[PDB]
Amino acid sequence: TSWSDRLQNAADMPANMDKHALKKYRREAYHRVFVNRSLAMEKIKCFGFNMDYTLAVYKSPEYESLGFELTVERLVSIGYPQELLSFAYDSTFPTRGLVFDTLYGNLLKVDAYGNLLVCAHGFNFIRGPETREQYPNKFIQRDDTERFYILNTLFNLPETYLLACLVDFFTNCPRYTSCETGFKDGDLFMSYRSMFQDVRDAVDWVHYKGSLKEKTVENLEKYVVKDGKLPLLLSRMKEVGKVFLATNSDYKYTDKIMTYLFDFPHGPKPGSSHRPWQSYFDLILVDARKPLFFGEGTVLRQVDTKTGKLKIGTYTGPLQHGIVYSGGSSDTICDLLGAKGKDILYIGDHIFGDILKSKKRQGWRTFLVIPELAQELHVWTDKSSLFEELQSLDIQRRIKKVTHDMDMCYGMMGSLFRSGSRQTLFASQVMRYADLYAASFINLLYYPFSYLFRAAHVLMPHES
Amino acid sequence: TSWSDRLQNAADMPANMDKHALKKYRREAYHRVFVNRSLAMEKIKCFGFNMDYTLAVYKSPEYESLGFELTVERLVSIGYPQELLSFAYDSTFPTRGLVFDTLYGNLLKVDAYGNLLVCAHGFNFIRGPETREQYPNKFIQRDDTERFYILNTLFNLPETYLLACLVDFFTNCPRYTSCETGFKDGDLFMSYRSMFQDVRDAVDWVHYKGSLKEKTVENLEKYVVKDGKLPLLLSRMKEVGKVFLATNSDYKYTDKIMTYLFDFPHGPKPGSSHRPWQSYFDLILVDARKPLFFGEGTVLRQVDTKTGKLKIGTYTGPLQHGIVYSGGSSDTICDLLGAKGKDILYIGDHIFGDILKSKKRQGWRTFLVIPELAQELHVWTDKSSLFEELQSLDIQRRIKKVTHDMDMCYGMMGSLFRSGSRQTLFASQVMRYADLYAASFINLLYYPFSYLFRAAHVLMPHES
Ligand SMILES: Nc1ncnc2c1ncn2[C@H]1C[C@H](O)[C@@H](COP(=O)(O)OP(=O)(O)OP(=O)(O)O)O1
Ligand SMILES: Nc1ncnc2c1ncn2[C@H]1C[C@H](O)[C@@H](COP(=O)(O)OP(=O)(O)OP(=O)(O)O)O1
Ligand SMILES: Nc1nc2c(ncn2[C@H]2C[C@H](O)[C@@H](COP(=O)(O)O)O2)c(=O)[nH]1
Ligand SMILES: Nc1nc2c(ncn2[C@H]2C[C@H](O)[C@@H](COP(=O)(O)O)O2)c(=O)[nH]1
Ligand SMILES: [Mg+2]
Ligand SMILES: [Mg+2]
Repeated sequence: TSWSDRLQNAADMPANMDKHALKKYRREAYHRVFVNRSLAMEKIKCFGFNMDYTLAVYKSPEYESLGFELTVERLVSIGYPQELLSFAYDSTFPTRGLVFDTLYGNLLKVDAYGNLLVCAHGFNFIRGPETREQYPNKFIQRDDTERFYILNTLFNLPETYLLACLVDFFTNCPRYTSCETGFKDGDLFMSYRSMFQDVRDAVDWVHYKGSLKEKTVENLEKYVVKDGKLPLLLSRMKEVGKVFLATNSDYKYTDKIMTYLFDFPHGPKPGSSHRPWQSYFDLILVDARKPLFFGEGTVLRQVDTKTGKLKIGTYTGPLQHGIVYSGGSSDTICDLLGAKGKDILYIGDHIFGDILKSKKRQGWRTFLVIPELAQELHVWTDKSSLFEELQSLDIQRRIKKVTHDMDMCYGMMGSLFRSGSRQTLFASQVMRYADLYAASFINLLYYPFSYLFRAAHVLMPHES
Repeated sequence: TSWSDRLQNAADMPANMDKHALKKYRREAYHRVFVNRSLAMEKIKCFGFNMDYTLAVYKSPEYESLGFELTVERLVSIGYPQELLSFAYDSTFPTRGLVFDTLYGNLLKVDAYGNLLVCAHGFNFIRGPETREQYPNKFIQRDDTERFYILNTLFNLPETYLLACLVDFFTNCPRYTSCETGFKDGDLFMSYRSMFQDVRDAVDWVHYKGSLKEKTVENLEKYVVKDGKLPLLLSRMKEVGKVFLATNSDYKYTDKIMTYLFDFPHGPKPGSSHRPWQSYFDLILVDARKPLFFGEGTVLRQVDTKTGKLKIGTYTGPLQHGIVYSGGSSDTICDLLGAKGKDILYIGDHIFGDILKSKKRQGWRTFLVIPELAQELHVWTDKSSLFEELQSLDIQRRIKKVTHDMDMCYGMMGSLFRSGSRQTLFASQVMRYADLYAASFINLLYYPFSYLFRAAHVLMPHES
């Protein structure tokens, strides 16, 4: 049962808001908010939200699998072979945060220094001495952005698997010859770089001009987690501060999804009149273009919410009731809400585009949603004896074995957070940039108005 | 008594190499090697060294003070006012790692997120509410390299102080009007940006075309720490692996300094024949141009060691005995010594240019020398009751007060590593990029051939 089954199981539960019951619920790791740096919640004046995979968590593996099908169909329609149509999305293969190496066609799991934790070519896991042929220092240059692509988001799960499927398919299909950097089909050379670009192009097309949005919206219950407790949290937040939405999505899609997310026969709590999703927000901003949004951004536009089209021209007016913005920058939000960065708590799922960039560019407080944490915690817990076993030994053939059995419990590409005793890049970046994090933003409901999340002070080795 | 007095006090001590005496010596914090990430010393095949402030540690405050005088003299000679001649270097003012803000003329001490720990305008320490005028979020954008300059190295101590002196001088001199971004002298506007550039230009000139090198070399005992134990360490290292020198300096200067560093009436140990500094190294490389050296570098050249001039053309030959190289890249060292990055331990003092760049670009193992650690440890120790006091309270007017008295013990710009319970950027970068660090590279002498430096494994908050 997937991480989104855990999420929907907690979603079906009404909030018991008794102060005693709240403190007890957040005992459980799954309902907890984790703290990388202290944050006094009473200093927070604006709560900002992302929509996709934050407010609207798409069900797994159904959504990934829809994405994978439409990308495949798109590749087959631009000329890829019909055999692609036999692929079927497999949730047990990809882990998030993998690096595609476009030179050699390998998916890599790396730590924060670019050290190789896992290397797969197709579905062939390259170990020890064999990786040293292509990675003589067992290390990649992360600044080489033209060669290495980091697959950060849950939207990238379908392509993570599809890249391995393609490399597996071309390797084992006798119509093609394998070379170091790609495949020969007679007088045609298909490099892993141009293959990767085709997949990326196809994924982009499916979101932009394909039928992914259409398919999702015509079966929202199949694809999107809905939670009665969402309006309750938002309404509570609106009593102590301001609430905003900043999404990379367009207004028409945002309105279909948000509408559905609020579609209960009540408002914040049972018995109360239902109210439009828009009333829960002081500022709604679509077509954000994060991370560019946290730099110069783009021109501020105003949505005509009646036609779903943009009005012509740059919006020069004040924040008015019922106005929906498009584009702009993070300075728009600050100026319009009278916030400085440390007043803002921004709640997002995109480690780079939401969390890293708002923290480093603007000094916003950050809350990272990690949907898979629901499952990762259940595995971390019922395999703690294995990690604790791995911990003891470090004072060797045994270390390699335990490490592998540990990781396998998570899937073929192992845990999101570590490979044995080595932390991944993703884990590193969570700790550095996410002040808070949790399986779901909803976990904030279980903490009182002005709670002080504490992390311990950090000492250097000479200071200890 | 300065950090370089501590260093020269340990330098005057002969090595007692009895295995028992070595383990006892490295008990003491000052003779210890500190560990950020585990490193098995038996896996290290090449030890690489930087020269300036690594092998050749310049005496404090005499060297900074020579640097400050010649920079001042240079500014006065290009047209700055004669009053500059009354400045006198003051070691109690600058701390290393400060950020000059060229827009407002402030020296800032920041954490890794760009949060302001300390702000000084001239010698006026701007506190609390007053900094919020110019830094409304009490935060700087570190990616704004055109505005913010990080003063990383001990070479930058003179200009750190000189920048504050100039801002103090122009503020209080009635011939000038102070504006937000600089000084008005009638029809002349001198911005803090162009003033900063003049200082930087002057410092560059003093190293490149001025008399700093000449002055240093004609009084080496006054300016440079010499240690009988240096040839002993190098010779021990040469028995288990290869040794290299990579310096940004030119050959003529490197030869004067290195010669002096080896000038003892013995070789590695008393009684042994003295041998030239060059025999201690498998590869000598000058005019390195770090950090560009850790990317594409420059053309590999060969020094004519007889004339101290470069031979004309690119060196295409093998590593031969007695050859001295100039320029090249870090790949030169690897190819010529048959190393991969994790085989190399590079020992440097430049957090960015030596340590951060070799780690992230090449995956070298790193050892950061921090000369001031000698003093910082003595203050950390005999003021541990103050920090421990500061630690307790965190469950407020008191916190501000303790923090200030704590920092004052270090100097006006406080500790290199923290301001109260907040770590600086420099501390952050040491922990992230320096696998090992110590007050001096010599501390390695106190650890056996194949020692395993251990750091504890890191857990995420959900993993604990
Ligand atoms: N998770 C990510 N997804 C996409 N791009 C990223 C991610 N993290 C960093 N980048 C960008 C930032 C840099 O422009 C580029 C080069 O990597 P690098 O210089 O190693 O980044 P970095 O500065 O964040 O490293 P570090 O984690 O040590 O601070 O990749
Ligand atoms: N100590 C330093 N001295 C000089 N330049 C530096 C130093 N540290 C980082 N830089 C450079 C690297 C970047 O090009 C530039 C912009 O800063 P920023 O993007 O915040 O760097 P960073 O990626 O190292 O941040 P972080 O420490 O969070 O990883 O400054
Ligand atoms: N074009 C394109 N759109 C993407 C890609 N990945 C996700 N999206 C779209 C899906 C959503 O409409 C939007 C999500 O952004 P946000 O999480 O800010 O609400 O981004 C991609 O790889 N290419
Ligand atoms: N031009 C110039 N040279 C500098 C500056 N700071 C230090 N140097 C020179 C002094 C030494 O000759 C050389 C030191 O580099 P290394 O520590 O790699 O051996 O750099 C500077 O700011 N400008
Ligand atoms: Mg999102
Ligand atoms: Mg140096």
